[PDB]
Amino acid sequence: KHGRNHKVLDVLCSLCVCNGVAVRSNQDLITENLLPGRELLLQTNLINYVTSIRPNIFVGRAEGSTQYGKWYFEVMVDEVVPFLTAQATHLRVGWALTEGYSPYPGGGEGWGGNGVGDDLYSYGFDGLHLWTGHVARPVTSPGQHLLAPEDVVSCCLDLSVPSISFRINGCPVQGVFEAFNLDGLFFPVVSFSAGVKVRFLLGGRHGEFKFLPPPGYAPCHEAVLPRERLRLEPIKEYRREGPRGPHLVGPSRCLSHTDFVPCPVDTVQIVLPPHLERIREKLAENIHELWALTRIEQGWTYGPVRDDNKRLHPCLVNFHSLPEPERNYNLQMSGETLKTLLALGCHVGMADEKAEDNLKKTKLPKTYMMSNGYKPAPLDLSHVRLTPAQTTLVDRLAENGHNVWARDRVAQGWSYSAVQDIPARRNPRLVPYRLLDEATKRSNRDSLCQAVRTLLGYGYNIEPPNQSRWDRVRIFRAEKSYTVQSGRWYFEFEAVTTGEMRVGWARPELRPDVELGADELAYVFNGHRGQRWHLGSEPFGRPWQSGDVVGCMIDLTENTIIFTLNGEVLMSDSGSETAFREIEIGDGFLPVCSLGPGQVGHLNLGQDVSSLRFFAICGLQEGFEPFAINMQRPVTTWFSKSLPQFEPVPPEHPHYEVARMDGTVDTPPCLRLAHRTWGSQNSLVEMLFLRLSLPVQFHQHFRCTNRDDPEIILNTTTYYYSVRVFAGQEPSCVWVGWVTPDYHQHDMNFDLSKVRAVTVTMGDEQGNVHSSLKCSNCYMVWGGDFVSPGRISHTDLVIGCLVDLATGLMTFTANGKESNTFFQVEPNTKLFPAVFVLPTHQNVIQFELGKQKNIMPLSAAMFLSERKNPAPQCPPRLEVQMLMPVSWSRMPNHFLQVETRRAGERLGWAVQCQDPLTMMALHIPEENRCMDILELSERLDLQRFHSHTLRLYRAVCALGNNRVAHALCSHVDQAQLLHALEDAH
Amino acid sequence: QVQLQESGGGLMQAGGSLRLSCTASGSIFSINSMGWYRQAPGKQRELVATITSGNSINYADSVKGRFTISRDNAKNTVYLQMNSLKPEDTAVYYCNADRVPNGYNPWGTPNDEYDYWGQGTQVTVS
Amino acid sequence: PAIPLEALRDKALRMLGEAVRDGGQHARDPVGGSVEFQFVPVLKLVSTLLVMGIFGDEDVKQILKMIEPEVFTEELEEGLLQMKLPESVKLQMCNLLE
Amino acid sequence: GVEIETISPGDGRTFPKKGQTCVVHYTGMLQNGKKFDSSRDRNKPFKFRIGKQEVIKGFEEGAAQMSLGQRAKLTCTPDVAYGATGHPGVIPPNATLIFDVELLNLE
Repeated sequence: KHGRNHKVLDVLCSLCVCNGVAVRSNQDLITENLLPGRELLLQTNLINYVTSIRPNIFVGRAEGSTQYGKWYFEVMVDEVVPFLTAQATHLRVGWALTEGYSPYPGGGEGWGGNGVGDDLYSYGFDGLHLWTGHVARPVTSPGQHLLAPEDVVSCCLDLSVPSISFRINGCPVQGVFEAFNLDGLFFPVVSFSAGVKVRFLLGGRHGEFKFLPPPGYAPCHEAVLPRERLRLEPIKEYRREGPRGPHLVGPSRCLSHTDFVPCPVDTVQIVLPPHLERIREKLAENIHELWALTRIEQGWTYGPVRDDNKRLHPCLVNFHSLPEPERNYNLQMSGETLKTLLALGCHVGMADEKAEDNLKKTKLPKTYMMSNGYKPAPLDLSHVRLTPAQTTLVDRLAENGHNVWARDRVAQGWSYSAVQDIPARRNPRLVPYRLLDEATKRSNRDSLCQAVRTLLGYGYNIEPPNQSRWDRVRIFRAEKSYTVQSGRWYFEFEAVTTGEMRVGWARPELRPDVELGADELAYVFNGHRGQRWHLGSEPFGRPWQSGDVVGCMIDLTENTIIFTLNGEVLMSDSGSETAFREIEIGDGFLPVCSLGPGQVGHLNLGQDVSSLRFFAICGLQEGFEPFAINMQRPVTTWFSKSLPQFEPVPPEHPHYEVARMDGTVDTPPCLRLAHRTWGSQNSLVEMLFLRLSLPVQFHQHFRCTNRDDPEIILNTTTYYYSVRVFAGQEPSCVWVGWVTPDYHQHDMNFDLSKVRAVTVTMGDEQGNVHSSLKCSNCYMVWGGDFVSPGRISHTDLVIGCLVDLATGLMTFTANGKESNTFFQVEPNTKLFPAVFVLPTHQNVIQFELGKQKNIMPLSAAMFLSERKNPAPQCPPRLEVQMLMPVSWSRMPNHFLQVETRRAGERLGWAVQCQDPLTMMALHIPEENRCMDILELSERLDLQRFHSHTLRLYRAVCALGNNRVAHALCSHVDQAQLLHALEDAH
Repeated sequence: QVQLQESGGGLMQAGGSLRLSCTASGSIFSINSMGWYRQAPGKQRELVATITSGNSINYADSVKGRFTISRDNAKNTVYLQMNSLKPEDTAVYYCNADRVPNGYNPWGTPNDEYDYWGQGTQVTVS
Repeated sequence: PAIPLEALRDKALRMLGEAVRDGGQHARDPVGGSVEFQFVPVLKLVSTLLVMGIFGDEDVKQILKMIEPEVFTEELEEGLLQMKLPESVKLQMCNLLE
Repeated sequence: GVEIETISPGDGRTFPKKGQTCVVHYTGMLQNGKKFDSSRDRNKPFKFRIGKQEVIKGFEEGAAQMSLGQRAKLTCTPDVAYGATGHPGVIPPNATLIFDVELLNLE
């Protein structure tokens, strides 16, 4: 009931042993009381890394999208090493979503080593299990065995109805994932451990389908974009290898489903000036001239009977002489050209009325006239060429035209393919004009280039008219164990890709949220704009060039920081060599860098002078020691990891406050939320996520089926809690419910339509479904229902929630009215109370933790000691937590080397991995999440508690308590101990 | 949307009268041409004599026989009479509509890609 | 509980050797954050195994070399007593000599 | 009671009989996936002979039922896994012990 404090462990040790005499009865009692539970106590175990590789094929349907929606691929496994590195080899094949699938090396959900199907955004098929949301469900197959050498796994995905299906060795699998969210794009992905060898089969040249694709499906190799090429690449990464060494990389920009849909601008609706019958007629004449000259250059001739094979022009007249189905076609395309030009922000009309008088045409010899003769002189347009603004106009006109064409195609049902299949109603141009390659863009522009050249030749009046910050910013820093507060230090940073790089020195108190240079904590230099940032910005020197190196260096002997580029010392506007001066030591400084999307750069701390370039020019001969020179092991660094995780209420938060009033008569204990700065300057408003720190867990077995009654109180299973919404707060943007331990949606535009949901349907060999399980990361109720159920009423909205831990059902009520929304869950599941709210008044919400008649309060549910005490209580451990988007994490010292190549046309792509790697995982029981033990270096409180826990282990093991020693051998293993001794970090 | 519905192509002895009616229902705009195509089981769709709104008829190598074509823009109806039947002539026939006129387009690839095929019908020669 | 004695013996011996080399070298990144953490746990493990008696005659000879190569020799490297050491290392080494 | 679930097929003919000693590399965890035993980290096979009932009944019967070269999962109820008599410090009195066992080298 009072958190994890080491002083109580000290008390327990004192109870165990004192004055060299150990009370065996007390030691056995403490051991039997706390060790067998394996809860309320930190736990560690051996794990291995898991690496996932995608096929670089993105498919997903949307409204107006060009995706086919029925895809199929195959994977072959030929080398599996069972029980490698004293752990079962991981190997899974499936599909993953582009958004939400963010694997990281080490850690993650569960105990660690998350593969595909360990998150709701991913779905995997093991040898005989279906993996979704870190949940494994056994599936029946004709051959029930794990992934083995010489095995074939066929995966087929359908988007029209949300279906994922698998097939093993030709035997179809009667377990399919259904009713999943279609937001985003889906790509193939294989997760694996060491000692694996597989080959992809994507169809066509890249792999071959040993089994025929299901009818209506298409091979995945034909979904590649025109300018894209097939190449294996990680989902996202913050590091890469290069000739100099480790090159840190920023975020990876990726396409979205909304990019596939063509979004044009309406043009035909807009009226046009009366220039159409004066000057647009001459432009149409010029187009006729140029077209006739194209045929003249070709083998075409003037034959009145139209015959493409015989090269005969139907009109066969110098003047185009085209009839209404032909002349009006030309006139209307020119008219639509002007409509598009006006719609895209430009003008239509004349500016120079003597310009067409200046135009003199180009006279050509009679050889151009062939057969009847169709040579009109090309009107010379060299008088006015295409300005860059005019070229942009041509580009936008081509975009809009191809865009309206593509939307017409999609409305007809045209679906994009890498190849051109009109019989299947598919083109390589079905992607928007922006998504086209340079060839198709050129083909859809050149004619409009001629048209705009005609426009200019006549002299026309035409004239051209929050969380994203973390998604587009990545931060790396030196570990806080190397906080130097004196001396003269040099370190170099090479920026291989030009971008908004910010490299410099930062104080140990740098918040992950604050950008570099926006605060005084870091003296950074952003050379993309060529300025230096420290609590602002100021011009400094010149921007670098792609591949330049900057020698960021500091002297606390002189209390200054300077930046040099390629051995050239950067000057300020006044000419001062030092970028900053008067820099007090304070709390010290640490190397730091900030990278943007699609950006790469090496960071050399200066460990080796031989590889330290430009040191003689910049640092040497000035008394400036290279940083980390005497380091033997590589310097450990820390990266800003973007993953939403709940964190408690900061009592010093400038905008929100939480109060804890309890013990009032006729009112249960309650936690009140207030907005400190509402109705004032800088009153930020956005969706706020809150949850209670302790969860409630359902029974492992679902073996069901005035003055409260004491027997019903003792025998009841239901639990109740309420939320009070105050007046002033709109009942529309209020939410009350429960969240799974794997909810990481930090959406500022959050909605109940954005919750993850998936239906796992299990059938038999005959195909008859017998299981219809449902999984979701959030079980919470719509706020429009509350606002409908109810000007603002002074009555505080009371939202009651009832949960049965034995039967497994969830019911919601509003102000004494029972809502129709019911929920059913599975045994052995833990849920956290949570509310999502929009600040609309000074006082908004209040958790009421109480009890009803014959209903047991949540205090019993959380606490075993109070499991039978009807009085509701709020112990200090129970706190409120909101969701932090981005935090700090520690990069691994070593990275797995997986070798992937293209074996051949028949063999597809060969992927192999045989490098072992084993770190240690520390698992939090209540939060259901794991961390590396080495990450505890910066977390001293957890380190202190763990050290005192080990001391408690020794105390209960003291004086040769051999039974307790054996019990401890179960938790703390010989291999774990040996690896801990062998560890150096 | 411009949907072209095609009906006809009865089976009987060679030389039997076969008239195919295709009507193009859709936006009246960009309706100036009318193509025809034939593909036999297992071979490509070659162009039939294509007529455009100005009653401009373009023949090809596959017009061997009688292929009387007659169109009408009053209700976007086109009748193709391949009343001559030959063993090679057996094919699925399709009717196509497009803005491109007289099989040419100074505009370029957009309008070119602006094709609107139809449901078609089957023709067999016995 | 039964643990393989000899493999752990060789592992701890090579740990001790490399730790002595690293400590003799001037390094600003000591194992465990200090010379104390670099050696004292290793010294406790080696002393416990030595009184345990698992160390062979060759291993004891090597440990004598670690103590002082010049004094313990049979018919450059720094002896374990030569460099500056913390009081815990001093006490563990005194236990070894005892 | 007890439940058996094969994970990767074995020989299927060499069923162990009374008077034979088997070596297994097993991994035992609690109901909620809480590991408590493993021979994979001990770096030594677990040796047991059938007939002397020195091991819990669930484990001996599970080993006796299945053949050589087979890896499987054994759901042993407390009733066959020490019952309410549990172990102080580790194996909770009321707990269904799950084992991931594999059988090799019958003698």
